[PDB]
Amino acid sequence: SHSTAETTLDSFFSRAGLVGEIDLPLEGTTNPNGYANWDIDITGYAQMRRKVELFTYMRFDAEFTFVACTPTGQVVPQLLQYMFVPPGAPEPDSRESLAWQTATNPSVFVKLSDPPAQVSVPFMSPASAYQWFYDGYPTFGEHKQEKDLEYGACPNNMMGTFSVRTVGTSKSKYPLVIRIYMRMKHVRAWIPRPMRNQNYLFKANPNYAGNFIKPTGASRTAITT
Amino acid sequence: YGACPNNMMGTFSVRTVGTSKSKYPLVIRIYMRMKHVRAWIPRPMRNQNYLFKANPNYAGNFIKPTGASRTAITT
Amino acid sequence: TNATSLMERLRFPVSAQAGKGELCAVFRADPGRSGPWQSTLLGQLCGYYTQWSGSLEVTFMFTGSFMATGKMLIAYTPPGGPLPKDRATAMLGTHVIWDFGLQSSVTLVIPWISNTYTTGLVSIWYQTNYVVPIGAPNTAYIIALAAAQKNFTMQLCKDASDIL
Amino acid sequence: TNATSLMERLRFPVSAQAGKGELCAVFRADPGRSGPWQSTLLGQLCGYYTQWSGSLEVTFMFTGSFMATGKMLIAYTPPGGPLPKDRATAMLGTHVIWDFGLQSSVTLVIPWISNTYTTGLVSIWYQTNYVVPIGAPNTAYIIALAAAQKNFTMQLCKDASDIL
Amino acid sequence: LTIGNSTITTQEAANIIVGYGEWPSYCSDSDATRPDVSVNRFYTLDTKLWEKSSKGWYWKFPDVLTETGVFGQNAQFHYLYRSGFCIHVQCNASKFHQGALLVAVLPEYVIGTVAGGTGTEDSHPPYKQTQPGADGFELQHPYVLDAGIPISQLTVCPHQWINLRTNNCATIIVPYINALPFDSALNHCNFGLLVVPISPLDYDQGATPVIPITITLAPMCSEFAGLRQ
Amino acid sequence: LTIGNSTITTQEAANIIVGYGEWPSYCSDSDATRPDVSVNRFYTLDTKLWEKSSKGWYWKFPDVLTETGVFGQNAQFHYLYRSGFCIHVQCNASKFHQGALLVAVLPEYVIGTVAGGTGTEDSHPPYKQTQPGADGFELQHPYVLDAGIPISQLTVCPHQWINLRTNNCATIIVPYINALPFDSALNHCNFGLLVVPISPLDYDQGATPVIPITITLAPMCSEFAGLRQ
Repeated sequence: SHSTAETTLDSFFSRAGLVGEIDLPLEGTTNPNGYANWDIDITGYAQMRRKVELFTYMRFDAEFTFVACTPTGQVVPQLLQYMFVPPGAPEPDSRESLAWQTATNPSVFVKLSDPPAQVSVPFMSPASAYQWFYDGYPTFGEHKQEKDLEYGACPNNMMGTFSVRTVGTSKSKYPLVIRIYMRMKHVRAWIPRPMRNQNYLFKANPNYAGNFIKPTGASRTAITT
Repeated sequence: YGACPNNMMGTFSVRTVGTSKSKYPLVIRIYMRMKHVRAWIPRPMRNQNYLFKANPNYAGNFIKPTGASRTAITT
Repeated sequence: TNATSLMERLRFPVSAQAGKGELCAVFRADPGRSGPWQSTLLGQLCGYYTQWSGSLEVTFMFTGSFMATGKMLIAYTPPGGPLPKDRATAMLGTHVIWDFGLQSSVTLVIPWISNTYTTGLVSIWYQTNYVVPIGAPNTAYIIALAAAQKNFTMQLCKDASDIL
Repeated sequence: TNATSLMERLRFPVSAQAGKGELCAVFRADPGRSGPWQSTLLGQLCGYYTQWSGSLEVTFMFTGSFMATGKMLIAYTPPGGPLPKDRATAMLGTHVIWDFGLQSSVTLVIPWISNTYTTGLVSIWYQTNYVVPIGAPNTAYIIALAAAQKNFTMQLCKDASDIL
Repeated sequence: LTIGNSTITTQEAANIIVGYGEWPSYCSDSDATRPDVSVNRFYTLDTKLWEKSSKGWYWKFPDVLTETGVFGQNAQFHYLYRSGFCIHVQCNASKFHQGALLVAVLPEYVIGTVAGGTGTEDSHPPYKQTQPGADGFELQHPYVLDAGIPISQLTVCPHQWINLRTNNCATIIVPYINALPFDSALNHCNFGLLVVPISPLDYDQGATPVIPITITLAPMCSEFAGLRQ
Repeated sequence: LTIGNSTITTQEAANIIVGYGEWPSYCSDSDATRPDVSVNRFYTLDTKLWEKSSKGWYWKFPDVLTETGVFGQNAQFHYLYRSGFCIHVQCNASKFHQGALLVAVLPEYVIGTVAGGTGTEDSHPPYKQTQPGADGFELQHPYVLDAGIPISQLTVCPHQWINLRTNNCATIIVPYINALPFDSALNHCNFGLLVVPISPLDYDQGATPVIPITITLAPMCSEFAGLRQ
């Protein structure tokens, strides 16, 4: 190109990348009740985690799409509805839980011929910026005489979860595969942090291995080029 | 000589979405046309058929574009 | 047509042995029809189109010897009419005098306009045989070149390639 | 490469035992190619891109002893040309005088521009061996730092991570 | 022209043609010493043997001048080079000579070697076939120029015709034309010189069978530039 | 000084001496091309071993620079050369170092070889004795400088004294001084550089026994001129 507008941050970061596949087979052990809940984890996938770990505090809007298909790539005439449960409302546990009755979520009637719907949620986190690791004591008291399990815990930081279920009284007779594509639109940098060099071992803690490695050792000697 | 590991424009990746193998045979067709055309460096338009696509090499037995005119006298 | 004589295709000779004869009749100005026309860039251009109408001029630049002299005559025949039978038959129609000392005076003059083979051709005839004195060669070469005028246009585009 | 020597990676020493020799040749300024470049933040930045063109400067700040004196010489080699054979070979090209009393006078001077290995490298050579008097240590450490100029840009973005 | 000790006479009443009528311009991007005392003297290339059986000559620029001449030895220092070329072709014939020479310049003229057999399998050109030095090589079949390029289509590029009748010499000014102002010097072939006669040389017995043809060049815009590497 | 990409720091609060305070002038008699892009870079001569037993070094100008350096290779083309010289001598010593170096420039310094025996019968100097290249040769007896010239009389010519106490470096500008403006380049010896210490280097055990001394030069007036022969 010649114009510098094509080479801006919007085109640099605008890319719908795979985040995960939702496994809802005809029969199985993981979700035999005909529905599943997927928590939105940005640290779960390595490359998007490596992208977001360059910064700490930021502000963006979230748009979600549910691409569902069979393992053979064909579509079936089954009625499906995508409903999001707010964090305040508890996650549904049974097929007949009252969490399915949230009135705040409008519904749209379409068919699989219509391409997947687009849903957008703004930044509704109680804090001003994202924080996955919480340094400090969640308890705001002087209690330090017991076993403080709260160190690193944050029962307030959940952003909610998605509830995709088979609409209807009859069980679905088709196996399905669901794919979800994510990208960030509005990016701003507030507090820079060094970009990670050593591989993480766990997602919920910053712990590392006892045997550190070197990024590269191709250069045998400084003399040779 | 003649190699260019930098000149690839990329490639397309069309695949069957899903864990299960597709049970149908498919045929894909692609249609191309150029919209914005500008001329910068003209070259003569080729008369002799090419033999290979990656080299400008030709055959050792050249031919004539047309020999319909038997004699210059006859029209 | 043989491969053993493809080198002299580019140029053609003129001979002094011919006297008051006829060298060659330039083929009908049809960029579409096969022959010398398709070898030209303009012919390759028009090979992708269907119709073409216009008036053509054929320019000749003289390349005889320094002391060579003579008069050469160019004449055009209107479409429909057949090839002139003799040099006199060519002379009795439209005629243009070409002198060897003046190179570019040639211009396109139309024979006649009517109010209504398929197309006519231009022919060259030997008015005077090529003459050189003692010590000069009796043969030479002549070059033919054609160009496009402003009135040359096409109206319809269509993708049609015969080769390959 | 062993884990038993990973602590001194951060800094490198200079020795007075070397006399009129050559310490090290700075590798080609390629943020994409593996090595010391990828360990840098700029190298990690350019690891997600494809092309990069620009002129680089390598700054050195002197950290010898207080009474230490001498002259150290920096020279750059144009791309295409091979590594200079000797200190004289480095001197016969573009050369920059570096004094130990002046720290930041270093500037980027281009050898020559032409009108048309793959890229050239900058090298350092020992003009004068490091000398200290009696009672002073004979070794020291030097720090190398690099930065980005205004003419450093990328045109195409593409998601390509090699690690992990 | 009178500049210093140089004193030559040429004809200024000829057809001086310039490619598209545009002098080269300077670049102003950031992607990254003109001696003309003993280098400005006119250089005369070795005379070619213009004869009846002569088929033509070709030369790669500036490939043949990388090391052979003084231009070669002062280009051996600077990594890049760019300058204008002064085409100097003259015709010296008597009242009994005949012929017609066609001279043109073709940017990016690709060379093609011989490849026989039913199966297309080509190797890479060797050193002598890529650059034969000052010896040159006579075209075996100029009708397609030993490269699959027929003569009928050479007119598509800016050209001129040589008729020895009125002129005694021809001078052509070709500017430094290139797609990228910053380019390699010893790698990319800017253009080449092709001299293909149309009318073969003709003369009666008794005259000189070979005509001395002279090619002279001069740097119109001497600019080595570049950096020492 | 900031000219292009060059950025160096020197001391301008020293004793800058110029020979007789007169720049060279141009000749206007009849008895009978300045690239500074890749030639203007500062050249650092190989460091000499300043040591207690060091006796001194001598160099013939421009004899040692006829072929050795880039000045040599671009003087191999022009038959004549003339330019100014930038003397660059610096002292790098600690609080425990002592010494005093005397540096002077002597126009037309004749070299004298060894000649023993009762009868005076001398031969001609050979190639290595006339020019030893960059290797040099240490003076055996500098008290008369291996040439019958005692040190007491070297002060008669324009000189300066080096006391390392206050200065850190010394820069001397010597103009192009010669009796004939038109003279041979590879034949006549314009002058030579002599470095004769007066106070030998002194230091207690534990410090560096050799001090790196740097000599740098730059063409103040680059003028090749001449003619190609």
